[PDB]
Amino acid sequence: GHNNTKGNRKFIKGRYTANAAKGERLVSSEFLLTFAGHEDISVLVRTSQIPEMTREDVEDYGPNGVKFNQHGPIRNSGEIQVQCVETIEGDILQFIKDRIAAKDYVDITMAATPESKSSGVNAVTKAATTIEMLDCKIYSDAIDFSTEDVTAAVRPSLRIVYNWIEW
Amino acid sequence: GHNNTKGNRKFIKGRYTANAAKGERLVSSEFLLTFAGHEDISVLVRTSQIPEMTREDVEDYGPNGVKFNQHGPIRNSGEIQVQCVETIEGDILQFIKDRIAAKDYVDITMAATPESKSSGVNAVTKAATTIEMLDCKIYSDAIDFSTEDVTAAVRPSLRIVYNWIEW
Amino acid sequence: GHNNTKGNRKFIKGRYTANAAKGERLVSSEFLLTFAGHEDISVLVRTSQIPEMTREDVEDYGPNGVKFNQHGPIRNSGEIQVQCVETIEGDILQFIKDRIAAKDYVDITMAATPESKSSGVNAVTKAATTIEMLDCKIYSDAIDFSTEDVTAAVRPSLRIVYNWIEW
Amino acid sequence: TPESKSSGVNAVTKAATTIEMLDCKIYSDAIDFSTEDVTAAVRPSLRIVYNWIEW
Amino acid sequence: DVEDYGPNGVKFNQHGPIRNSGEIQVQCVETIEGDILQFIKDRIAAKDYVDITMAA
Amino acid sequence: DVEDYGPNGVKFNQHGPIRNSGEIQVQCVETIEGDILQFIKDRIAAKDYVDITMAA
Amino acid sequence: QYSIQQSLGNASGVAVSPINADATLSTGVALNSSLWAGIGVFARGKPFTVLAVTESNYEDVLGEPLKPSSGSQFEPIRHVYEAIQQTSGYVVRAVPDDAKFPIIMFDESGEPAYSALPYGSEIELDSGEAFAIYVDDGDPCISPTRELTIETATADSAGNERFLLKLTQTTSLGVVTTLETHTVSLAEEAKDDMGRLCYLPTALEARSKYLRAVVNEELISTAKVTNKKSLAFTGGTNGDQSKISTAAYLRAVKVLNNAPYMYTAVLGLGCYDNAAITALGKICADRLIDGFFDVKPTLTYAEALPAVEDTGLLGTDYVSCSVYHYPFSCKDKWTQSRVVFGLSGVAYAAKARGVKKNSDVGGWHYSPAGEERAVIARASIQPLYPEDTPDEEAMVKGRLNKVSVGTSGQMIIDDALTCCTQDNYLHFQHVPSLMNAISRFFVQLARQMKHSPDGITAAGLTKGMTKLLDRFVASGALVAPRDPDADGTEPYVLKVTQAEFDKWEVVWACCPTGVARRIQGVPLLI
Amino acid sequence: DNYLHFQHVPSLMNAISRFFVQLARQMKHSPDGITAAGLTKGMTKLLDRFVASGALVAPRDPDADGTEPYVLKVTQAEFDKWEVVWACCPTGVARRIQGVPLLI
Repeated sequence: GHNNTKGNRKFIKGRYTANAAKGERLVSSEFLLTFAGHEDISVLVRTSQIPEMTREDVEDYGPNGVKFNQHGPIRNSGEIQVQCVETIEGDILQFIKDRIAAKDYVDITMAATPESKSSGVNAVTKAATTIEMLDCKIYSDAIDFSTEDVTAAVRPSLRIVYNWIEW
Repeated sequence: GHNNTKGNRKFIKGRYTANAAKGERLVSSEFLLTFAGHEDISVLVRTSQIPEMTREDVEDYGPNGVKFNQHGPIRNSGEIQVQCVETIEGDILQFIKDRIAAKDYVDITMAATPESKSSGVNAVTKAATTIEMLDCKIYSDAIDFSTEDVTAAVRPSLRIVYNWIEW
Repeated sequence: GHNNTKGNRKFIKGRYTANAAKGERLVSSEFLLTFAGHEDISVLVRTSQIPEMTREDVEDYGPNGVKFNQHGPIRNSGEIQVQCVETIEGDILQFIKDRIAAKDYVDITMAATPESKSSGVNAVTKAATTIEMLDCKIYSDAIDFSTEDVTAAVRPSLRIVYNWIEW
Repeated sequence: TPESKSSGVNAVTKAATTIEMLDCKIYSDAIDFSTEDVTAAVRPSLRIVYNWIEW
Repeated sequence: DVEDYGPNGVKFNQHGPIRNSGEIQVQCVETIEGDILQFIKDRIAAKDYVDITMAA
Repeated sequence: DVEDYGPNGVKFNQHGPIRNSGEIQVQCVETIEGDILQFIKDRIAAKDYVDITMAA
Repeated sequence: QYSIQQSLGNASGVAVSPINADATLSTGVALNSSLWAGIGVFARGKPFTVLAVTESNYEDVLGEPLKPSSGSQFEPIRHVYEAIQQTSGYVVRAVPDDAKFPIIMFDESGEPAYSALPYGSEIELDSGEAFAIYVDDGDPCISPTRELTIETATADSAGNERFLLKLTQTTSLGVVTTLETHTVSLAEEAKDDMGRLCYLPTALEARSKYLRAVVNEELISTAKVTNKKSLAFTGGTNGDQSKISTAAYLRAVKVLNNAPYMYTAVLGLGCYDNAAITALGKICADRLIDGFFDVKPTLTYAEALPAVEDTGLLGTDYVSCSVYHYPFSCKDKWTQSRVVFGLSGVAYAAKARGVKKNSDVGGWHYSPAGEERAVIARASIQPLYPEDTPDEEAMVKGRLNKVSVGTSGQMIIDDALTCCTQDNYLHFQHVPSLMNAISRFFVQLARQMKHSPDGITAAGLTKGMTKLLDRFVASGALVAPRDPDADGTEPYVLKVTQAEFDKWEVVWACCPTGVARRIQGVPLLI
Repeated sequence: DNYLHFQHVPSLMNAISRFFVQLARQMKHSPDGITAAGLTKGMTKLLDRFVASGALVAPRDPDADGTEPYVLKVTQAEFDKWEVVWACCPTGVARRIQGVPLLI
C-alpha cells in the first residue's frame, strides 16, 4: 500500500538511550515550603506553585506592517495558590487570624526534595531547583463546610502575593 | 424501498488506490526543536507548534452591498506553546533563570524527523517540512506542584514569541 | 385509562411509503474539492463546508409596536473551515508556503459525488448539488505537534475566505 | 397530527393546535461535510423569520 | 448503516459505505527452530505489508 | 496503528511507533528460608533496574 | 506578439478566423425523461428508417431548415425544434418517389462514371466495372457540392497496396472544407497503420457516416487505381417535396409502428393528411400512449369544427388524442419572415413539464393546459382573422381546444380535452393518462413475474399491485371519495373474486384527482 | 500516423514495459515461478496505479467502447500456447486551438 515505509530500529534505540541519559523526572508530589519563622505549618501544605517569571512586552509596528516584540521590565509581584489541610485544633485558622490581626510580611522558600537526593532522615536541597519570594502577604479564602461529605476533610485555600523573586 | 440505490465497487477501488498512491501520513509524535546554542534541551521537549501563516485582511464595501476581502501585510510575530519535562537537577529551571537574567534572543528551528527517512542513528530532515523562527523570546509560566499526584511528573509550560518566520 | 387512544396503521404505512418515495439520503462522507489549478491536493482533504447563503435584514418599527423584517443585499464574503491530512513529504506545508509567498486568488469548487451516481471509475456530478466560490484566499492555523499521541496523525486546519458564490 | 385523530390515510388537524406564520423569509446556514462520519447523513440547518402570527 | 427518522416515528436503515479494514485472529504452533518467532521478529523489525490468501 | 479515512468511506491502517514498555506475569514458589520474600523486600527497599533473559 | 494564422493545419498554433458579419450561435443540452415520435419531410436523412435526434444532433441529423418561400415544407422542422427543447425523440423521414441518390463507378483503369438511382433500388455492377462508391446519407448534393479525391499512399508491411480517400464539401460561393479522410486497400487481407482492416466495404461501413461502397468480386483482384483530382457527385435530387402521396405517409407510419424503442408520446409534426392522422391515432391507442394532433391552422373558426369531424379520431375508440387549432401568425426564428404553423410540440412541452415535477412515478395527473406549464414563446403574434369571435360552447361540444392570452401577456393554452364524445370523466386529459401509466407499470410487473419459479399467481399479483397503487397514492394522483358517507375513505379498492376454480378475476378501482377549470364569483353589497 | 509521433505516447508504454520487466524478473525467484495467474494480479495493480496517476483515460465515445481505460485479458489456444495482452488509452495533449469571432 505505502511504498515509503521502511523500518529502522537502531535509530529508535539511539533515541531511547539519549532520553534515558538524563537522570530522572521530578514527581510533582515532592516539595517543601518554609514560611520563614513559622516552620510548624510546613507539614500541612498540600499544593504549591512556582512564580510566573516573565517580562513585559513592547510592540512596535515598523515600516509597512513589520512588527517587533521587545523585552521589558521584569514582573515582580503576582499571586500563588496554596491549599492546606485543617486539624481539629485550628492551626491554620489561628495562623490566618494572627496574620490578619497584625500587618506582617513573611518570606517564603520553595524547594524540591526528591527521595533519591537525601542523606539520613534529613532532606537536602539543590540551588538549581530552589526559588525564593520576599515580602509576601498571606490571605485566606472562603472555606466550605457541608454534611454528606463524610469522606472528605476540610481544606482551606490560601492566596499569597509576593513582591520579589530571588535565586 | 429506495429505487436510486446502485452498487459500484470499481469506483471505490479507484478511490482507495488514489488515496494510497501518496506515501504516508506524518505521525504527530515525530518532531525536534533545537534552540540554537543550547542543544542539550532538545530531548526534554514534549509539545510544540507551527506558526500561524496568515495575512491581515482589508474589507471594502463596493456599490450597493458588494464586499471584497483583500490581502494585507504578512504577520511576523506570534506566540507558541511549548511544554517540557522536568528533571531532578533543574535543567529547565536553570535555563529559564539564565534566560530571564540576561536579555537574549534565540533562534528556534522546528523540523519533522520520521523514522522512515533516516540513515544510521542520525535523523535526516527535509526542506519542505522544516521551518525556522528568528529573534525569539522564551518566557515561563506557573508551575504546578501538588501531593496525591504520585503518578504524574512535573511539566513546566513555556511561552515563546517569535519575530520572523523563514524557510 | 386514556379514552382517546385509537390505532391506525394504514396512516403510518402511508407515511412510510411517502417518506421512502424519495430516492436516498446523502452521506456526509461523499464530497470533493478541486482548488482550480492544484488538483493533486483534492485527495488529502478531510472536512469541508457549504457557504452561508443568507441576506442582510432591515428592521422597521411601524405605528404602535408593529415590526417588519425586509430583505437586504446579498452576503458575498465569508469563511470556510477545511481540514487536511499531512504526508511525510510536506505537501500541505509546501502548498501553504507557496500561497503565502505570492498573493494569489484561487477558485474552489465543491461538489457531492455519491457512489450510486457514478459510471465506471469516474465520479459524475450534478448541477443541483454543485456550488462554486471565486477569488478565495487560503490561510493556515497553528499546527499542534505532541508526543504520547502515537495513535493520531497531524492534521492542519485551513481557513478559506471566498468573495463570490456562483451556481 | 397525532395518530389517534386520523381517518383513513389522511391526517386531520385541529384548530386549537394549529398556528400560522405569514410573510416569512427562509435563510440557510453553513452545512458540514466530513469523512469518518459514515453513520451520519447531511442535515442542513434553516433559519426562518416570520412577521405575523395568526390563529 | 445510515439511520434516519421520517414523519411521525417511522424509521429507515440505508446501505452505507463498505468496511475495508478489520481484524482477524490466527492460532499457530511453534517448532524447535524458532520459525514463527523469527518470522514475527522480522515483521516487527521492518515495516511491510503482505497479501494473504484464504481458501476453504 | 494509525487510522485514516480517505475520500468517501475508505479506511487505511498504518504502521506506528514500536511499543516499548509492557507488563508480564510470573508465578513462583516459596522456600522456608524466605528467598522470595527477602528478594522482594530488597527490591522495594532500594530502587534498581535488572535485566531478565527468557529462553524457550 | 507575432503573426496570427486564419486556419489551422498540422503545426502547433492558435488561429483566429476572420470576423463574420452575420451568424448565429446555438447551445444545447441532453435529457431523456420522455420520448416522442412522429413523421415529417426534411432536407437530408436516411428515408424510412428510425432516426434518433437530440438537441445537438437535430442540425447534423435532419438538416438545415427549408426556406419558407418553398412552401408547405418548413413546418415539420419547426415542430421538431419546438418539441426538442424538453427531451429527445425519434423521427421517420418520408420522401417522394422521384428521389435519387448519386453514385460513382470506377473502371479497371480507374476512370469514373456518374449516375443516380432511386432509393428503393439496389446497385448492380456492370461487367467491366470494379467498384462503386455512393452516398448512404439521404443528402442530395445540389446546393452543397461534395467532391471525392484519390491519392496514393505507402504500401502495406506485407506488400499490399493502399490509397488515401478524401471527402470535401464546397459551397456555392467557393469555400472548401474537409469532411473525412481514410486509408483504403483493395486487397481483402490488408491492415491499417493502427492495425484496423483496410478493405473498402468493411472500412466504409465501420468508420464512415457519409459513404458506402460495393465491389465486384470477380474482377476486384486485377484492379488499378490512379490519382484523381476532385470528382463531384451528380444526378442526386429530391422531387417536389410539397406534393407527397398518401402511400409514402402510410409507409412511414407503418415504419413507426414496428419500433422497439418504447416512446411515451406520438406527435403529428405538420402532417395534414387524414389517413395518416387516423393511422397515428391507431398507433397511439395501441401502445396505451398519449397523442397530440393538429388541424390546418389557416382555416377560419367556422370551418375548423367540421375539420375535426373529418378525421376519424372523434369517437370512442381513440381516447387520449387531442386536436388543436392555432390561426395566428408569428415571426420565424431562423429567418424573420412571418410564417404560420400550428401547435404540435408546444402541447407536448407542457405535458413533459408536468411530468418532470415528480421523480418516482412521474406524476401524470397534471393537465397540459394552464398559464404555468403551457406558454407559447414566439416573437410577435398577429391574428389572421381579427374582429372575429369563436363559439366557445360549440368548441367544447366539438372537442376542440382553445388558446388565450395570459395574465403576463403571452399566449396560453386554456383547455385540454380528449376525443371522447361520451360523458365519462374521460374527456379530461389526465384521467386516461393515470390509467395508462398504471397499466404500463402492471404490464412491466407481469412480464417480470413470469420468470418466477411458480409463474403468474393470484397471490403474487396482489402484493405488487398494492405497492404500486400505494406509490401512486403517495404521488397525489389518487384521492379519497368526495362523500365519506356513501363511499369508503380508501382511495382505491383491490379485490379478488373466484367463480368455480378455472376462472379467477382481479380488479382494482380508482378515484382520480380533479382539475379546477370553472370558477364563479358573486359580488354583493351591504 | 500511429499516434506515436506525439512524445508522451511511446514514453508511457516504455515506462510500463520497464515496470513489467522488473516485476517479472523478481517472480522468477518465486517457488512456483512465472504463471498466468501471477502475471495478472501484479499487472492489474500496476495499471491501476497508472490510471490513478492520470496517464490513462476513458475512451472518448462511451457507446462504441467500454468505460474502462485499460483492458487486460488472457487467451488460451490448446495447452502449450498461452498469451497475455493489455490495451491502453493514453491521455491526449492540447496543441491546436481555433477561435471564431462573430458579430451580433
